Amino acid sequence: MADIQTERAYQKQPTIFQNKKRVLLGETGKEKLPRYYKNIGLGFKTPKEAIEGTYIDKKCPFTGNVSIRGRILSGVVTKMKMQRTIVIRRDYLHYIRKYNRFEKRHKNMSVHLSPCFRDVQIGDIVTVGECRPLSKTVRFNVLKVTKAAGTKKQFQKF
Amino acid sequence: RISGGNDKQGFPMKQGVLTHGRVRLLLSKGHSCYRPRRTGERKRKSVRGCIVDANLSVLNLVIVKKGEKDIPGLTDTTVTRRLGPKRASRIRKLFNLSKE
Amino acid sequence: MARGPKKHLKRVAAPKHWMLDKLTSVFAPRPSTGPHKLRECLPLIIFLRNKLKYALTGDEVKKICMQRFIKIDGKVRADITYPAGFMDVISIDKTGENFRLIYDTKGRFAVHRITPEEAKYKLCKVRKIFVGTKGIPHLVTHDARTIRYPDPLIKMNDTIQIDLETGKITDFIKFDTGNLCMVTGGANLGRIGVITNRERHPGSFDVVHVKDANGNSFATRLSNIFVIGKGNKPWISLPRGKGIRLTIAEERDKRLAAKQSSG
Amino acid sequence: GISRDNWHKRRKTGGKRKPYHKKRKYELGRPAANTKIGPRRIHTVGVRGGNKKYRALRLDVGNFSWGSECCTRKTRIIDVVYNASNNELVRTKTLVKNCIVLIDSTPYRQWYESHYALPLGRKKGAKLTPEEEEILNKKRSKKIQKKYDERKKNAKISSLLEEQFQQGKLLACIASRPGQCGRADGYVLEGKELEFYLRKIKARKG
RNA sequence: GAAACUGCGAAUGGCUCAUUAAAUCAGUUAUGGUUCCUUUGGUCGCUACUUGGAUAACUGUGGUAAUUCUAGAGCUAAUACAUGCCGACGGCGCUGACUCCCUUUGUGUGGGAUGCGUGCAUUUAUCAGAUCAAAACCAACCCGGUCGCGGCUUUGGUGACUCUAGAUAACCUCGGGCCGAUCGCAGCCCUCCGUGGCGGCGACGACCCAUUCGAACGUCUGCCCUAUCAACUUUCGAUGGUAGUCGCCGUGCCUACCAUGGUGACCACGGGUGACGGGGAAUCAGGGUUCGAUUCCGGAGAGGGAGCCUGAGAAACGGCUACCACAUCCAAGGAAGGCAGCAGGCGCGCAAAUUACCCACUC
Repeated sequence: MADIQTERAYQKQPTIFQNKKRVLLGETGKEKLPRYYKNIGLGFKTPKEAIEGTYIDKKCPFTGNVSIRGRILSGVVTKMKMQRTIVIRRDYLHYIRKYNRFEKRHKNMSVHLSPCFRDVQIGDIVTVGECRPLSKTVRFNVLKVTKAAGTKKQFQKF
Repeated sequence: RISGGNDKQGFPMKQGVLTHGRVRLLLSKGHSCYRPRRTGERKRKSVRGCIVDANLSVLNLVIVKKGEKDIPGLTDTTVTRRLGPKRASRIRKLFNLSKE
Repeated sequence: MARGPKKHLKRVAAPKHWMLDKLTSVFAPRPSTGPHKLRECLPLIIFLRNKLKYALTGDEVKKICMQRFIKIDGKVRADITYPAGFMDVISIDKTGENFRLIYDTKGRFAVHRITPEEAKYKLCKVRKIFVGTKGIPHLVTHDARTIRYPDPLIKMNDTIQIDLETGKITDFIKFDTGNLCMVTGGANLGRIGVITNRERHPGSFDVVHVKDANGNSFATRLSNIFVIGKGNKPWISLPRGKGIRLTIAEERDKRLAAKQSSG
Repeated sequence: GISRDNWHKRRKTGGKRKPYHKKRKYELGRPAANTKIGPRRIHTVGVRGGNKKYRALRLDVGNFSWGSECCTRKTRIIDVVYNASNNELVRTKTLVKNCIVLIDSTPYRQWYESHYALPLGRKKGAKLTPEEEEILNKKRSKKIQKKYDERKKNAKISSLLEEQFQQGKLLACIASRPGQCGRADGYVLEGKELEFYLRKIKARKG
């Protein structure tokens, strides 16, 4: 919040510039930084916390340098010990045709999760879309979070 | 003037190899002692250094200034007809012709 | 290994609609690089040797072309494997005849003779719209033609008409409901009907629904629809059978009843 | 030789993989430019598709922008002072993208003083009056002083730059890739970027 | 019209199945993360009535036991190699000596001597991108009118761009971006007697868009036997973050600093395979079992490993350099080599054809 330059190099959004002319503000002041953000398409909506926020993240869909294309998928949040990335589980049934019967299977995906989502928990349901390769094992990025079709965080009044 | 020669075993001398021995060099298009059979070809082959010794099969020499005496046949014989020029400015430069 | 581009074509690998025999040979003509895709053209040698039968061998085709007799879109072509395709005109001024390439309702190029005043124009589908330096607008067609200064009402998926002596636009048809079209790919290849609905998806493929003269209904991806007339009437003459696609039982019954094929 | 392939290294599970084929030419890599400060030395390389690429070994001069004033000019490069990635790059004076450098202030000072009709880099009267006062004051019929309110009411520079101009050097940041473009080229440090790197420079050695 | 120089092709075709178990391969999708000879269509006006020197074929003289080995001497060309005008600057922005009019300045004007930059590509920085709901005061005015009221305007496109087009300040590659010192057929029209040109048909060439043929990298789901294989990976990069280098481009691809991650009983990790994958083949009431080196499609490799030149395209083997295993000739100094192409031979083994004819057909 109050400081974000925790790295050895200065952190800023590309395409935003601050004028060093007409700088007078009197006894008070206003934000020296305007905010860059965009529409993703496909009927998704941009979070309020991306527009009203102050974080820097180049891999963010709403406020960074990525294009959402190809497949849209969903899965269950299962681990989150990395920084700005999480692991999600996908479960399915496989048909074996000699018998007339099914077999249970799973796979894991590592995905990139930006700030603007900040109340996610293990067992939440998440929707993701493809990007260019973002790191060695990461190809997908979080577009929406939900806990519909399931029990509450704490008691039923949540 | 000393213009080159051949070793025993027939290997040629080449300029810039500063020894009396023979050596093996990786030759390429534009060097002497090699003629490429394909575009971009290079081959490694034997050549003799620049220094003159008793070992050579033959020395090549060219007369750079004549004496007063005549050497038989070599300096008596008058020049042949050669072949004439073919580029237009070359013809003008030979006969001192005007631009018109 | 594959260290660069290939330059041969095996005869069992060649496009099915050319109708090549099984036993004369191992190879087929590889179409020359050009305005139409390898799967979607007819090489000029297959038209002169196998369709029109003016030549018995590839050498008899070579010595027809080198005499400068053959024109495609009004230009003389000496290349025997040149990739001719849909809506092109071929003219043979020495025999006095003109052709246009159009699909038969079984999904293959028909021979279709035309009158010399209809051999003066062709129909083109729009592929792209863009702006170049100094703000000049550009157009691109399904057959690689580039046009400067198009009319600002001409949009994506529309059909334009061009005169072949000058290469400039004369008139156009908008893509909208109720206009006549022909199908140029998939299983419905070579059918004709009116556009009746367009269903759209953001990402992936749009789907068009089309209605027949006999009231049948069929659908395809938007990339396979070519518009050929404002409302009910086409801007080009059409081959025998007019795109109606009768079933194998109707085709049996007409073949018995009409006694055609020298019965 | 050197190569940039994905198949020489292990999968998500920690398991090995065996080689699928010999090294291909499209997997190639090449040694680094390691560009120094010094009089121009550039070399060129042929690249995939037959195109050309430019590699700078020595550079003495660059192009820099003072974005606050809309002024850019060709300028001498003096020294390197900070590098976020590795300290051996400043110890050996190597020039790379997002490196921090010192540049000659003169062409910006000459633009400002002739545009605003005011002094900038000056200490005392002995470096104002004896020559070049005729850049500042001349005959100007109906353009003499009050019509320069279009200039004078917006002339004041930031205190952090007025302290740099008196020493004859400005801090700047490299924006081009010198080992790929053949050019060293960028922008003048200002505002909170200038506060950030002045704190980092002082906290390292001072 | 021999030879020789220059251009293009030789990266396709043909042969084999050793390696290879989420690898290859199949169906499905993506480049809004790249490159692209040729074809086809756009585009092609910021000494000059024609420049420079120098080699091959050829002529002439040689060296070595020996090879598609080559040296010294005398001549001469270009669409090879290297220079470089003319024509059509008349741009439009910024400076502003002076000058004229209402109002000494400021502020509204119209002229204007004189300088500087001024095509498309290239590197970096900055600017603008127009549209929506409702009134009331004040400075100064567009405008209909005069000393307070009506009424408005400006590239294109996608589901989505830090897209395309536009404006400003500089850079620029040079020896190291473009804008023709080239070749062949028929001749012409004239302040016109062989002159000023303008022009008909081409041929070849080159920077940049778009095509065509592709190539490369990535998404989702799919595999034979094994526990006498239960835990594995990890600055010797393992999983992730920030900045950079390298590369045609995305990316631990690699480097510095930091974090402590990632996979497994829904079988990881390890071992085996007389394992190249698929279209397919034999047998078969219904359900199945077994096979697929082999003419079509994809991959890999030219005795075994490694490195690299040329080019649009190769880590090429009918290209080159070296080590390792074989092996041919010699005057013992040296030189030359790769049939898992077609015929043919030896060895192996139960086990497999002629050292024939032709470009007539298909390409």
